[PDB]
Amino acid sequence: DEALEKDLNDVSKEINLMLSTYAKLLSERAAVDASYIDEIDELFKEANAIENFLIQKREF
Amino acid sequence: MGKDEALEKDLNDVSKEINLMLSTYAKLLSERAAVDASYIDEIDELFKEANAIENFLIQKREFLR
Amino acid sequence: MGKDEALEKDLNDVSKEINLMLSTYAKLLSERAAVDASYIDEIDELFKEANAIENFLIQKREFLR
Amino acid sequence: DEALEKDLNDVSKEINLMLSTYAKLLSERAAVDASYIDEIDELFKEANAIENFLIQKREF
Repeated sequence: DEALEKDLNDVSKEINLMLSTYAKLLSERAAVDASYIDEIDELFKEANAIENFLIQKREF
Repeated sequence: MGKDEALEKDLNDVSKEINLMLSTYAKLLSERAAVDASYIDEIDELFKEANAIENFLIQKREFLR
Repeated sequence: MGKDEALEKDLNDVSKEINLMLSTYAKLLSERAAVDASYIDEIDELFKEANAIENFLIQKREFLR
Repeated sequence: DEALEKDLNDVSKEINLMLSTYAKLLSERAAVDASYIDEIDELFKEANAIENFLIQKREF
């Protein structure tokens, strides 16, 4: 029984490790997503500003 | 209208669709993060609940013997 | 019933809830991947559409001059 | 005009790079998620097997 209770406790320690590691991983992914969203938004605005300026020149 | 006017209007419609998809996906990601945090916390809580009951029983049986 | 019987039944209910949350989150992740692939492909397609129209106009104006 | 058209093209090349890098990043995240789901499922089954066995002994 002692051996199986230790085995049960060792598995629970492995589970606790996995859960907190994945929780931290999800925390890091959200920060990277936000950074990608900002960079693409900035690039899309740079391209759109050049496009709108050039379109205005051709029309006028 | 001319071919250039039509294509420039198509370009404006494409840029409007891109802007909409970007904000929609950005909002979608924010909803997932709130759901992810909720699921990870509840599952961790359940795992600790089960582990606490086990530790209680193991300790109680130890007093018994 | 005794305190041990009640706690063992609570343990079984906790394990059933854990199994349900795990499969629910696993299924949820699969739905997100299909949506992610769909959004990334459409946005990339829109960006190439706008870039193709730009390249066409740039080439057409080049013939004009 | 030539300078602005180059600037517009350079931004579009930066956008294309960002989109494909993020698409690959999402592809890698799904593979890691699947691996975490398998490991936790295995650990949860190991712990549940030990628990069910011990509960059966105490009852019987």
